[PDB]
Amino acid sequence: EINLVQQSMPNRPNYIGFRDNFIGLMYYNSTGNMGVLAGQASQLNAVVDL
Amino acid sequence: DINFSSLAPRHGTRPFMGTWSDIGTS
Amino acid sequence: DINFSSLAPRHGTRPFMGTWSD
Amino acid sequence: PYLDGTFYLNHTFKKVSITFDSSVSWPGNDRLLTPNEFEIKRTVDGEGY
Amino acid sequence: APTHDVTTDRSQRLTLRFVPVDREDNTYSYKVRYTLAVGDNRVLDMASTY
Amino acid sequence: APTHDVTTDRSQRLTLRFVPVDREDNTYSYKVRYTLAVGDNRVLDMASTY
Amino acid sequence: ASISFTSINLYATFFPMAHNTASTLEAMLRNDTNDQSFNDYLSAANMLYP
Repeated sequence: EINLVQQSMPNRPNYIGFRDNFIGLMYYNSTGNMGVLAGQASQLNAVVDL
Repeated sequence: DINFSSLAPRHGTRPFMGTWSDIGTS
Repeated sequence: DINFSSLAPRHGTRPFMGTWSD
Repeated sequence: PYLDGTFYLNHTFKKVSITFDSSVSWPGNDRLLTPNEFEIKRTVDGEGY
Repeated sequence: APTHDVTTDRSQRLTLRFVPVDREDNTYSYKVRYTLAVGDNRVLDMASTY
Repeated sequence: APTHDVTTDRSQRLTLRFVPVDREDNTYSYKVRYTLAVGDNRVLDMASTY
Repeated sequence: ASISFTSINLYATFFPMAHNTASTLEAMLRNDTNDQSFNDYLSAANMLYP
């Protein structure tokens, strides 16, 4: 009879979705997760990320 | 500013008769 | 017997073996 | 251990990072798998390091 | 220590991982193919492969 | 419009899709390699890659 | 008892040899008077007879 009296409020709005320009969806400026652009024969990386 | 002088050759457009064409390396 | 910090070659590798430029 | 060389507490290190002038990383220029920091030990792995 | 022409590590890792390019997962065998690439100006010893 | 020496009449694609040559999924990273080839007499801009 | 594999990698450890030195050694070992040779420590024909 006392659980007739109850109150309710909606849950907090929470919006989820990928970041502004896909921020953090690729490793930049990282150790051991550096990108590569290189020759195919040379094999020496021409990208250095600090 | 924050860094942006990374701009084109400071050419002007090539001269023509009838507004447009292509001359390449000429 | 042998141990570390004593593994000395002295000599280099390549520019002694004659090369001359274009 | 200072004088007798009786070290026993070397397994507590988990990284060391060496920089010169705070803009050069000494084992840097690509050498190690993670180039800019030594890692004595890694807990939580995923690259099979 | 010798210097000149004994070591240069201009943006080249001492260890390269190579992930499979083909895989097979049969009951009694697992096959993995790799493309092992040795770049220009590098010599690889196959006694340090595992 | 310029009538010559601005477009090829040869069969050439304006779009190319490079499939991975190797990929491996880790536990929180995904590694994808490609072989990006630029043919003779084709110039590529890296602005237009994604 | 069971076993299953997830991910088999290949790790190859390259010496960071100087580039000129590296390609001096390439020239030498791309010659047929400098062709490498190996042998088994147990060089044998192995036969099981019942």
